[PDB]
Amino acid sequence: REMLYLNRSDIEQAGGNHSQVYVDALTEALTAHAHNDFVQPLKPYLRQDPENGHIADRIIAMPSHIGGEHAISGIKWIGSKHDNPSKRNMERASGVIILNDPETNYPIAVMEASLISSMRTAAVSVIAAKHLAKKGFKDLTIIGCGLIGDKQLQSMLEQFDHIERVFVYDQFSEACARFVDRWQQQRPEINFIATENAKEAVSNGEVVITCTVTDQPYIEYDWLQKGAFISNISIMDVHKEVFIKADKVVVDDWSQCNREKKTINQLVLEGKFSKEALHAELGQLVTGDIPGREDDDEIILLNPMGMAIEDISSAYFIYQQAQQQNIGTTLNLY
Amino acid sequence: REMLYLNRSDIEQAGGNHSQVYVDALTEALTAHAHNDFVQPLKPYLRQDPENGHIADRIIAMPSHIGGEHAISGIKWIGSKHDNPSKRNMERASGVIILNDPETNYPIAVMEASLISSMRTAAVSVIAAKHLAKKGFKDLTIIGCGLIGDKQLQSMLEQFDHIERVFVYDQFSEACARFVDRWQQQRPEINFIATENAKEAVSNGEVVITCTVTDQPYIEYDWLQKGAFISNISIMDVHKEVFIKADKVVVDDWSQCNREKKTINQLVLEGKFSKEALHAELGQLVTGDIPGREDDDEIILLNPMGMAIEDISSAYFIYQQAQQQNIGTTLNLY
Ligand SMILES: NC(=O)c1ccc[n+]([C@@H]2O[C@H](COP(=O)([O-])OP(=O)(O)OC[C@H]3O[C@@H](n4cnc5c(N)ncnc54)[C@H](O)[C@@H]3O)[C@@H](O)[C@H]2O)c1
Ligand SMILES: NC(=O)c1ccc[n+]([C@@H]2O[C@H](COP(=O)([O-])OP(=O)(O)OC[C@H]3O[C@@H](n4cnc5c(N)ncnc54)[C@H](O)[C@@H]3O)[C@@H](O)[C@H]2O)c1
Repeated sequence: REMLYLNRSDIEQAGGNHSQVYVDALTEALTAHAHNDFVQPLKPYLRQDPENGHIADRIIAMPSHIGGEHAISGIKWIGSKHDNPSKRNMERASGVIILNDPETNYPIAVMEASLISSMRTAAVSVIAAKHLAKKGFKDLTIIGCGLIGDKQLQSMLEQFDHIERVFVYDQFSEACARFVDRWQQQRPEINFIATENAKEAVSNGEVVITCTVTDQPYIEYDWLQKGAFISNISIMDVHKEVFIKADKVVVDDWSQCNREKKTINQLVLEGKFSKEALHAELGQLVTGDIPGREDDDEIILLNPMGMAIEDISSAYFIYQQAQQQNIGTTLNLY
Repeated sequence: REMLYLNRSDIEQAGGNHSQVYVDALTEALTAHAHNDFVQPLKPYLRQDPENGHIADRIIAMPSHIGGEHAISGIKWIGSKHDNPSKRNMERASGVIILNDPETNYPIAVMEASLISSMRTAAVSVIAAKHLAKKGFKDLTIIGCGLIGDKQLQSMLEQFDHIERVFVYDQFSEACARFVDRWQQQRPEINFIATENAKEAVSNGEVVITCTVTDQPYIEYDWLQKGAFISNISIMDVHKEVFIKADKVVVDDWSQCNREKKTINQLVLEGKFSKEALHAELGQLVTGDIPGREDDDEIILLNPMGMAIEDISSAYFIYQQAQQQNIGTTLNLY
């Protein structure tokens, strides 16, 4: 019995370094989600300090099974220390994805997780923007210049050739400076603007993507242009009023969002939100059960907690491409 | 950044093939358990058929962190298909353990899981028997001749040189036959008896270990000799009356046992059991907070759901031994 090991370099070589593989994988997984052909138990958070602990110091286990023609199971096991970049010069998040053959349940692949996690999260923004952003939008905003922001930006630019300007803000000015400098050279024909505050960045974006590590909301509803689509990838950035005031609120998975201690659950627990109030789950937009944007004045909020089936589908596509190209290291289980 | 990969062969070479490493690792982990120096979120079960599914068709995620001098985090991700041995000639269970450095949360080891899982489960029986079995017990019973039974038997014989006879039963006669034949040659001075039914095996054991895959209890209280210690490793074998009638009931972890849909929770939900009724958690016996066996007429039941800290502590000890011996395959994460 063997397993394929794919490090981040191997993942890049097998196509994991381009958005399209993730967009393809997620369109499939989200269709399976809409058709309920998956299983996704709740994610446990392992924290060393469940009391007295930074919200981004954790390891999350994210198991899932996707059914269908090419059923697959697996887990993403993804750790985080808020401190890693500033104190250790290391990426915040790290970890592994294990894929399992659903016939036998045996593990068949062990793969590095963080590039795939970041790219599938960027693909979530792409697919949602296809349904929820103004068609042909020109102005993109990125808040937070870490690995998630970098990939969000890369993928949007790969997937939307009409983007003209990119407003970028980070609380840490130097991170923003270097981020825009790097990108300005990567893409000379797009105009990147390092902004002075978040309000300037948010106010000027037709699509706004949050990519920070914060536990306190700063994005106000009146910052948002009519017609804006906000992909709230880092979840906590957005004031509650935005959930209430947006014309349409979309999540990836309601049961995961309407979960004890979370923003949506809190509005629900008060009498300020419900499932009736929710516009769609993302998969329902992909499959066409529910329409997306219907006019260009609508302000639309996506609040995606992240779903294990996204990681597992992404990793499975990449595993397959790697096997096709004989990329990776064959390990024996026994 | 690197991780050590240890396949089952590497684990054996690093000492993982002898009970003592597991006994040492678990004595440590169970002391940390008694002192509450750990974190162990509830295990999710991923099942393809949560409705219409065999109870042993699943993959379980088992994360934990152990504190102390050599704090460690990790996860056991362990799959099962009941069908694997009979239909595919494959071991029922399989999987991987990932170890994580708690300073950065980065993964540092990827290890095969099933030998370690089976051995740490055998160590649970050893440690409990040290506290709960009649001193110098001569007659051991094993029900179920798969990998768990094999390791339970190996470890008991390694750890208790006074065992004279071993009664063995399996529902599948041929499995029992070959099991005792193999062992009789491995240990010519011990007497192995293949029994005709479970009652004969259970009735004749001073320590009884359950190692089957069943969802229906068959072990009756009146089968048990006064003085017996039952290590109910496969959980479902034991009739409810035994929980009620045993002089002392011990679990590994109450919060895990007193969990919705489980035997103990059910007796609790009725008014037939409580935490007051429970004799000890295993760690409390190890640390001496609560006495073990106090006389030789007591009938004692251990009901251990299995704890992630056992796997993680075991894997960590083995990882360390392997590094000391330069065993295993160095992988690059990136
Ligand atoms: N929704 C999802 O499925 C999903 C998936 C993966 C990651 N995430 C989230 O993405 C976020 C970004 O992760 P990352 O790995 O890039 O982190 P990172 O540490 O690499 O970068 C975070 C960046 O945000 C900046 N920042 C922090 N607080 C800020 C604030 N209040 N305003 C402006 N800038 C701020 C930091 O200076 C840093 O440059 C994390 O919160 C992570 O949990 C969400
Ligand atoms: N408590 C714990 O922490 C823990 C840890 C690991 C495994 N387990 C449990 O150990 C059990 C044994 O696992 P395994 O990997 O050896 O399985 P396996 O399939 O290798 O073997 C099970 C054996 O039991 C026999 N059997 C099945 N039903 C029986 C019955 N009703 N009476 C008598 N014999 C019967 C089978 O013929 C087979 O030989 C599993 O139920 C597993 O969930 C418990």
